[PDB]
Amino acid sequence: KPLVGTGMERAVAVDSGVTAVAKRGGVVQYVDASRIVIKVNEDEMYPGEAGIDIYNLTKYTRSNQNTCINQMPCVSLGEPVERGDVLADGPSTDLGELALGQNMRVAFMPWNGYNFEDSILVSERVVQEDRFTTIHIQELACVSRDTKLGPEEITADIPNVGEAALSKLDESGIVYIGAEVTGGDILVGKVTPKGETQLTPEEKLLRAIFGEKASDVKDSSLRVPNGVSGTVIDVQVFTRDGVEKDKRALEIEEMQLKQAKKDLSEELQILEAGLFSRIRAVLVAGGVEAEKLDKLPRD
Amino acid sequence: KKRIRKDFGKRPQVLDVPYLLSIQLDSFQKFIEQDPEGQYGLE
Amino acid sequence: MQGSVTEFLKPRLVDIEQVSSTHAKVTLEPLERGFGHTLGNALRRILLSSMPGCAVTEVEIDGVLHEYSTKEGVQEDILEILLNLKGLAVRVQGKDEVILTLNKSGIGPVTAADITHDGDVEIVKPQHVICHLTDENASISMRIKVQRGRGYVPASTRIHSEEDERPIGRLLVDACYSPVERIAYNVEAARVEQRTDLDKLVIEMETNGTIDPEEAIRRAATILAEQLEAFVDLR
Amino acid sequence: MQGSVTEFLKPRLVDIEQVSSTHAKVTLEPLERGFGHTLGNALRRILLSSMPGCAVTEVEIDGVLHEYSTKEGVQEDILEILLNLKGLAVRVQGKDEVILTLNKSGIGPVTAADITHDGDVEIVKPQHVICHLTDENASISMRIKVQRGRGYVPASTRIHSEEDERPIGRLLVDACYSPVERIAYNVEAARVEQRTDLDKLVIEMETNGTIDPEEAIRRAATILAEQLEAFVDLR
Amino acid sequence: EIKELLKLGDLPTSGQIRLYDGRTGEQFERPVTVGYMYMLKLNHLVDDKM
RNA sequence: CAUAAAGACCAGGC
Repeated sequence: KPLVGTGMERAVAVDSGVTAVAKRGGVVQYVDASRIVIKVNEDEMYPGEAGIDIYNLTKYTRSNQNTCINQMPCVSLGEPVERGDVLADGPSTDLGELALGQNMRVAFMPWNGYNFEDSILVSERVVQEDRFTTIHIQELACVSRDTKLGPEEITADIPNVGEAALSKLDESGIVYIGAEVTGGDILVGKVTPKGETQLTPEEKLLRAIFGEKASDVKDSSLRVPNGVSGTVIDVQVFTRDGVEKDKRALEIEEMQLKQAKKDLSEELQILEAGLFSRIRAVLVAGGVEAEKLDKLPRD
Repeated sequence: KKRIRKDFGKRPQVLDVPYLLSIQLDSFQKFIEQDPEGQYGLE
Repeated sequence: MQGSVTEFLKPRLVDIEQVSSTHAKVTLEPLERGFGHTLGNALRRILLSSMPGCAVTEVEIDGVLHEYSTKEGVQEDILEILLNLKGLAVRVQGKDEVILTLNKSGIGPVTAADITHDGDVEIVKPQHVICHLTDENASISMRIKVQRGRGYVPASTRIHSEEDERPIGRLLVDACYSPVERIAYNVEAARVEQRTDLDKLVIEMETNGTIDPEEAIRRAATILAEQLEAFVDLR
Repeated sequence: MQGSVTEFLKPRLVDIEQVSSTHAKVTLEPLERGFGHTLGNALRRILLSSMPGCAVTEVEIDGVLHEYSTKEGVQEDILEILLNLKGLAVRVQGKDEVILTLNKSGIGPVTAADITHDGDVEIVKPQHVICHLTDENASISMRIKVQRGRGYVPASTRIHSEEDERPIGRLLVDACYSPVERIAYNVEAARVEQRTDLDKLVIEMETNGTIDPEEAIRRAATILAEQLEAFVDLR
Repeated sequence: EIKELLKLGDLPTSGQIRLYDGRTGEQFERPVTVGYMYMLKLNHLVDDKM
C-alpha cells in the first residue's frame, strides 16, 4: 500500500467486484485457497454444519489485458464475520485497501548517463526477489472448421516429431495442467492432410497398399512461439454431439470421474448441511435424543 | 478526552463516496427490471 | 618490522564478540586520514558478487502438481508457501546437495523448527511462519533441495531436470545465492600511541545466513590477497 | 580457483615498459561495468597523503648568512637559487640523512649535474639550471640535506637546530615530501575470452622523483591490503 | 506544516542528508532529497514482446 | 523446411 493515503484506496475494492463480501454473517469453519465455506448458524448453535453459502473465488483465469485476477483469503480459523466484512483480497489489494505498486528506496541523482530523459535505474536486488514478477497469461485460440477429404479424429500419433514433444501429451492430444513446456514443446496436437494430390504417384501406388489413413498426414502442429517459455495453467474441453469422443483416453475418463465424484460429495455436504440443520430445531421442539442422534450419519 | 484525527488539511468528510457503480447498476437495473415490473427503458 | 614511525608500531585492535550467523557489529581502530569511505565501498564492491553461497534452487511438493493448485487442509495457497520457502536461509557445511525432511499432520502452524535436524544443516530462523494448518488430516510434506551458486542467474537458462524424467511434479525457482545483505559503516575517530588524527570504522554487517560472516570475510580477505598481486610482473 | 565464469578465468594483462623514475604510462585490462572512475579516485585518495618521501628540509650556504644577501660573482640572488633548490628532486635508497657535496668555480652555468655522485643518490634532472656564474673567483658551495617525511608540515612547528648551536648561518625551509604529482586516466574498452563489456583503464602517472613509482605503488598496494581487513572481526 | 514536521523527522533536518557514493565512496557534497517514493510498474502488453 | 489470408473497425504507445 502507498505510504501516502487519500481515502479512496479502500472504496474501490469494496464497491467494485474486487473484494468478496459475505451475504449473511456467520461462523467460519474452514478456509481454503479456492473456496471459503461459511457456516451461518440458521439454527441452534452446534459444530454440526448449517446453511452453507459456498463462495467460489476466481483464482487463475485470463482477463482482457493478458493479466490474472487473484483473490487470496485472509479470514483465519474461528472468526465471526459481519455483513460487510472483507473475506478475500483482490488482484492488488492488501486487506481492503488498494496497493498498485511498491515502496522502494529512491535517491534523486544523475547516476551516469543512463537516466537521460525518462529512464528508471534500479539495483540487482529487484530481480533477485520476485517483487515485480507479475503473471502474464496468453491465450492460444484456434477455431475448428472442415476439410475437403473429410474431417478429423483424436490421437497422439503425430509424425515428424521427437519423443519429448509427445511426452507431455497424453493418449488424447491435450497437454497436462502444470507441465514444464518451453519453446519447441507441442501444446496442441494438430497434423495436416496431404491428400491424394501432394503424394507422388509412387506413394499413390504403395498407398494402394498401406492405408486410407496411413500416410495421409504431415506435421504442422501448433507449438509455443519462439522466445516465450512458461507453464500450462488451463486447458479447454469443447466437443460437439455427432462424431464419437475418444476413449482410452484413460486419464480423461479417470480425471472428471475423480473430480465429479468430489463435486457430488461437496454438494451433498452443502445441501445435507442446509436441510438437516433446518429440521434439527423442528425435531427438538417436542422431543430430545442426546445419545441416539449423534451416532447415525447426517443423511 | 476527545481529540481531532490530526491529518493533512482540516477537511473532515461527513459523507463518504457512494456506490461508484451507480452509473452502471442504476441505469441497467432501472432499464431492464428483471426482479421488478415493467418500467423505464425497454418498456 | 619496527622501521620508522608511520604505522609499524600501530597495532590494529580488532576484536570479537560473536552473534551467531546473521549480523555482526564489526569494529576497527586505528586508520589515518581519509580511511573510512574507501573501506566501506571496496568491501561493498567485493561482497556483492564475489561471494558464493547456498540458496534454494528447486522445491518438490506432494500431490499438488504445480504452483497454483490447492491442498485440502491449508488456508494459504502453495504459491505463498513457496514464497515463504524462498526467504528461508540454510547453512550447508561441506555437502554439494542435501534433501531436507519435513512432515507434520494435524492442527498447528508449521514453522521452520519442525524440519528434521541434519548433522550439517542448521536453521537460523526457527520462528519463520510458513503457513497455517487445520484439521481433517492436513498432511503436508516437502523436500527442500539446496545447491551451491554465486550471486543471480535466471530460471530460464539454468533449466534443471531432477524430476523432469518421466515422473513429474518439479519446476525451477529463482535463486539468490548472495549471502551479504547490508553493511553500514560509521566513520568516529580513534587514538593510539603514535599519532592522533586516526579514524574508529565501526561496521553494522548483515548476512542472510547461507555463509557465516567469519568464513565469508576470510574468503574475501584471501581473495583480496589474490587481487593485489597484479602490479608485480613485467612485459 | 577456476570456479564459475565471472572473473576467475579472466587474467589481468598488466605489463611493463619502464621510463626511469618520473612518469609512467600505466595500462590495465580487463575490468567490467563501471570500473574506471572508482579506480582513479581511490588511488587519488591514497596517493596524496599516505605516501612517504624524501624532500629538501634545510640548506646551508657559504659566507652568505641569510636568504637575502648577495654573493660576489653571481647574477641572481640567493633566494632564487634556493627557490631552484626547492624544485630539485632527489632519490635516497636507504639512508636517513645525507649531505650532498657541491663546488664549482670560474665561469659557467652550474646545473644539477655538477653534484658529486653518491652511491645512494641519483639525480633525475641534470638539466635543471640553478644560477648563472661569472668571472672573478666566483666560488659557490652548498650542503644539500635530505630528510624523510610524508605529505606538508609547516616550517614553524618543526623548527630544527642543526647549526643553531653557536655557529649559525641555517634556517628551516618548507618541505613537500609528497611524491605523486599527477595521475590521469582514460576509460576505452577491452575484450577478453569471457565477456565483452569490459573496460581498457590507461593511466598517465607523474612523479617528482623522490620515490620510484614501482615501489610507491607496491607500498600503496600492501597498504591497501592492510586497509580492507576492516570488515573482519566481531563485537 | 511540512517544514514543521520535517525538522522533527528522524533522521535529517529539512529533508536532505549526506549520503555516500556506492562507487567512489567519499563525503558527498550537497545533501540530497531521498526517501521512499511509491512507484508503479506498467503492464507488459504484447508490444513489449520481442 | 512449409503453413498460418485479405480487409474492416476499435483499443494502446509516443
